[PDB]
Amino acid sequence: ARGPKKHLKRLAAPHHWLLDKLSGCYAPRPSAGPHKLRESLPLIVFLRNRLKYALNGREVKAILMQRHVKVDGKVRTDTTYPAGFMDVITLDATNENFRLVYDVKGRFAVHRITDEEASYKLGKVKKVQLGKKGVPYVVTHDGRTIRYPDPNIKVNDTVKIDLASGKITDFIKFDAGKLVYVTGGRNLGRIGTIVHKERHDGGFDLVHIKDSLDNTFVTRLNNVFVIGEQGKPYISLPKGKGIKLSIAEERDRRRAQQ
Amino acid sequence: PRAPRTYSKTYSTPKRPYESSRLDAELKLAGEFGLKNKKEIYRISFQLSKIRRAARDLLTRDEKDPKRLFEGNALIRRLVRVGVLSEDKKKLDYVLALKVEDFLERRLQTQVYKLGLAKSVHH
Amino acid sequence: ELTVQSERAFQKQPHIFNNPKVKTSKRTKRWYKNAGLGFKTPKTAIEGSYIDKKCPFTGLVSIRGKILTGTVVSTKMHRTIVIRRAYLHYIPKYNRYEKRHKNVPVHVSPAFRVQVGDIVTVGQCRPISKTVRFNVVKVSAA
Amino acid sequence: GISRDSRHKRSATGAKRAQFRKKRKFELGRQPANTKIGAKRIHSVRTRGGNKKYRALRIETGNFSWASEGISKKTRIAGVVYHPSNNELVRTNTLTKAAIVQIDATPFRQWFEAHYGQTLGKKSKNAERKWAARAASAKIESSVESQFSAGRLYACISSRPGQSGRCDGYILEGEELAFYLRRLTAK
RNA sequence: CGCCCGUCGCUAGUACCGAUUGAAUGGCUUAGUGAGGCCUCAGGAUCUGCUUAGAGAAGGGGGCAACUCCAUCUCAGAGCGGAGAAUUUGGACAAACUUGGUCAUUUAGAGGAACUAAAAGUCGUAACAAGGUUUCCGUAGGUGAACCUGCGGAAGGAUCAUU
RNA sequence: ACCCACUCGGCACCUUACGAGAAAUCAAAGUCUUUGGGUUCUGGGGGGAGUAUGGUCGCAAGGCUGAAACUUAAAGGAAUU
RNA sequence: GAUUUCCAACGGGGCCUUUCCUUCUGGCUAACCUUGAGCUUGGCGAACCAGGACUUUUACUUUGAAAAAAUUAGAGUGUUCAAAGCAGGCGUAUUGCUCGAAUAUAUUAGCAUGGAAUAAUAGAAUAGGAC
RNA sequence: UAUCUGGUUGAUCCUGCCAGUAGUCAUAUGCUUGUCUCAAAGAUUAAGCCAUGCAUGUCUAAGUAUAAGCAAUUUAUACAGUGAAACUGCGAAUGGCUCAUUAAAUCAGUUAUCGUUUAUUUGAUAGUUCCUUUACUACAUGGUAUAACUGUGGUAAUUCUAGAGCUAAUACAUGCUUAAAAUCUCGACCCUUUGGAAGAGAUGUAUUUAUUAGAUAAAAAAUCAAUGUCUUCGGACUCUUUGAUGAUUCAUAAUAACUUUUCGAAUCGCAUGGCCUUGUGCUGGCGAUGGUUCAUUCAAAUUUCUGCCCUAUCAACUUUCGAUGGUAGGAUAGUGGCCUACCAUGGUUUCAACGGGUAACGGGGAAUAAGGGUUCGAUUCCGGAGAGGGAGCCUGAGAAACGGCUACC
Repeated sequence: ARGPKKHLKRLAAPHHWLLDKLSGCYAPRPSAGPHKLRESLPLIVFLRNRLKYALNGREVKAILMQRHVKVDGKVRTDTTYPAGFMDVITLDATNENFRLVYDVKGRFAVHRITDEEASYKLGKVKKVQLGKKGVPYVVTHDGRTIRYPDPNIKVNDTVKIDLASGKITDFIKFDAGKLVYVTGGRNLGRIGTIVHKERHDGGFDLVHIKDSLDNTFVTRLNNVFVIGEQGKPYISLPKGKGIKLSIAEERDRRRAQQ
Repeated sequence: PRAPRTYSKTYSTPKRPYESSRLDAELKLAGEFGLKNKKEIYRISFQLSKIRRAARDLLTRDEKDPKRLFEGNALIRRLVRVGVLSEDKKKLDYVLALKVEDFLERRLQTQVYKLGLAKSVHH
Repeated sequence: ELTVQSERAFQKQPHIFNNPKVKTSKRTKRWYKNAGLGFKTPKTAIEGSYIDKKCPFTGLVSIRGKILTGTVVSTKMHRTIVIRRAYLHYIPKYNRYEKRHKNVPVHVSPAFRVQVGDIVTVGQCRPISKTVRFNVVKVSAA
Repeated sequence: GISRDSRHKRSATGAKRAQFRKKRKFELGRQPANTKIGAKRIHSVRTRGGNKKYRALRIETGNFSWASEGISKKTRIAGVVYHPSNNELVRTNTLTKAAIVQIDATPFRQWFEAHYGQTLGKKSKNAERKWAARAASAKIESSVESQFSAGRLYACISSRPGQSGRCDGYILEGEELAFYLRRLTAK
């Protein structure tokens, strides 16, 4: 109303944030940045409620301002930085990086990655053409633009950002047999392969992907993410690689383990 | 303003609170189990009716449907862990026949009496 | 009507100009654009003499959006037709449908010939006037 | 001030729509520019989100282009001859978009003389060879050649003086020239 | 020795009409008057920069008698500009005031004519039996009152039966 | 013009109840708790009241639409002694 | 021996029964005369697409995408019980490990997919009907 | 947890209503009122009026520090630490409160912007700016005023201000400064004119235009502008470059010019190294701030289809002065009768238009039921309106802003 808002109550916060219901009255409103605030994960909540290296906002602010965090290269200092999906976040020394990837339950996981995993990253392009003075560029899902890309790169592909020079190391063509992380929707965190995508001339393209254990389910093209080839993923998958294991037998498994 | 808390009534007033046979039943139960004013009797009846209706709805569903199956196993496991459900007989049908007797049995005072630590319900 | 150039101004396709020093056939070049979504431009639109900047086939108006059918009930009002939409409203209480109608005015290109009774299909377009917001892209004459 | 709302506008069915909200800032409207012919004076107008608009008024000179041949030069506005909207703008002698207006055509004539070597119906070997190479194109249609011989031409304005702040136009030629000549001669 | 009606007398309450050019509240706009901000037509106080330009003459460099070259406290005058307020010719937004018109809700009002409430009022007995003139429905009159009468119809009649 | 047999369309009549209905009774008032053939209108306790008002037609008496305030716990239908 | 040779019920797919059960311009040709002795180059453009010739509309139904939380049902959990809440649990505790924070509901309207069972629309009849 | 009962009657069976019964994030009241956790709380009538207090200010290593402040330098004689006040840049358009107005309006489900703007964070993104461009020129970084402060005060009074003296900017206002090649123009010159050149100007953005492109179903043969590539000019020439959407006058590029000329760093804090030569000569990071555009995000703005209570004791409504469309123009940041001049007479409606009331913000939801269903929803979540009624406007990217002003009650 009569200007952009600068607050967000702790009821309309995304459920994937996995925050305490009451915990006061307010919730951390993400600042403008790479990813949308609805599918974001601010450093405040990530380091206060999901990983547990701090207690409150003052402590986490002190931990970001001490040049300890190295989010996607630059150190960064904003507590409400919108860290989304497929983004590496370096944590000073001793090599803990924990690249943010959705779990099978729809929320975010804390799966730890290695130094090379943090050095490289994969981003899905969404819009490509030439700009001023006819320089082609690709806009990834993160938001970064890379000038002078490979001519073979097309819409709905995935490129490999080296994060050191700002260029594309490699690209994945969007075709059959491509691993999909399913970014968004009811199938959040699922892993599947591309077999057949509908033309959908009007719009809102969808593809009936297939999970490894013969689970066929269709997701919109706007909610896909090519993470690698078949049987050879280009990312470090967390435990439970989009299995979507059923409720009764996963309860049976947890009681068997316990 | 934070999110409001959730509260629900733990008892249910009967549709006919003014009659003889029901009153006799409750009064006998309270006298022979050593209870206060029968608010907890109404509460026990309320929870028993709730779980009995849930069991009836579960039995309505067809067999081998996981929807029915896993809720049935969960309810049976919880009820037998509480102890009002007999260990030998658990087939999602004896729950529809269980009464308030076992629920009042599982109270601390009755357990102490039947273990032999107070010699009286009131004690 | 028959004569395209009847108003005070000289209506023509913007940024379209024919060299006065050349001879090539048709003189003025007629710019045309494909509507899309499996819609075929009529042969009359290719060789027509009108301008009708609001026509998607020979104008800047896009047919992006949804496509809905209707029956024309009024053609007196100029350059436009009013279509009647027949739809059934369902009341969950009575488990029976309700007969309802809606009249949405649409814009028709001069190439298409529309009478009172034939069926038309109109797609969404940018606001052309206060009420009209759809353009005729296909007509089935009865 | 002037608002562009639809709440004050009557509904399609004809019912008087009762007011719902007061006039808003993002939907305001300004007065017409009414760019006359006089001393050059433009006042900047602040617009939503910056992008100051050039509210022109009493323009002196403007740019005009020769689409048939393709040359654009700065000429002087002389006067409006006829406005397809209505005649009071011409009577006031004020400049608006899509208004037929006389131009000096003097630098156009100079360009023609220095580029083609031939007059539009009233030494350097490089110039002679350039004209010889550029021959077979010096022919000019009757209306434009007569207008050039008489002086002032007829030009139609494409830019918006109120928004752009400057006057840009193109010389009439061909069918539009004939039509507008008929309209102005039928007096 | 039942049941029950109508007029009138006493008491309260409710609703209607009701002269009062009815009165107040809100919504809409006929017209007139019309503040203020805004965009433009002018306006020029005031500030201020540049270019010459006269300017009494210190001092210096020169002559070295006068006189010449240079800026210095200062003021006639001439242009080249920039910001520029008070006021203000025109256009639109037009708050608000006066006068009415229309719509919605309210309540005062002498008096008039109704309804209702009642253990104990006066007159008649109209209906429930063939209620003692068989009832009931339309229509038009008369009578304090129920009611009566003329015309038409019905039995919900007191008649399922006249070869 | 009569008599015998058949049929269609009507006024109707008699014994019974496969059934309906609270009963009086009904071959339709049946095929409605084994609840649905299509369809129009009217009514939600009795008074106030078919009244007032707002409209409309009529020369007139009146005709059509049509309340509210307030009051009561019985007003009613069929059969039995 | 939970499994194959399975005898029966159940919904599905293709083909023949006059039933095109939309089809033409190219890449490779599929079911392949490609012949290699039965892996040997081309049996027929969908077995894979680029495309273009046309798509009567539907009403309905099945499935699916998208459908912010709390709230509704409800999984797990000794907040001493419970209302609750979303924790906690286990240790070699000088070093630490770690399961979770589910799963469903979303009428109506909009979008895509199989059906022509039921209910309408139009075709070819003083033929400008179709090939 | 799909259930009842008392009452017209001497008595029976029906219609029928009254009452009893239970629940109510539905209230108010009376009688009492030991304890743990928890919690609504001037909504119902007055969106009636308010005394007095508070609720928006802000400094890092990194904009301006001669306070006549505080101290210390021993690293400094131009300045260094802290630091009042003030200038400057942002924020005050967030949040909180209420539901007055509002019945295709808001709003919900569901779409479009190929019809628009966008500070903010994130990622990229200016070799051209001296234009009688030999003097007209500080680029070793140039111009000016002012705040605080010091003195004069006026007023009874307010976040009241005028004269005198100064002084700084990330304050205003000016301004040049780095290799080339390619390609366009003028054109000397040589004219042997197959014809070729010295030379000069032009050559980044932002704006205004106009044009050429911006392609992209298969296959052949005689000739022309001057032979074009190179030769027996018989003539070989095949190669030919083009991104995206279903869709474009799309993005983008080149020409002819235009701009009261937009930008292209006259800014700030730390650390201290190399080239020669001993010149404060030349090269050297971490950053911060600022900046021209594009993308993303924050969003805002309209907008596609459907869905909202009771009334016909509301049957026609709108159409002078805008109504239904077009033509052309103005304003908006954008499409649009949003306004203007002309033309046509049109647009909705018994499928409930239009008018009236709502003791009606809507939705997510709450109470209550076998199933169906009924009522409520101001209220802890989202969206919408308001700061007493209007109306106007500056600043500001974002306000018709009211704890911002002006005008009337």
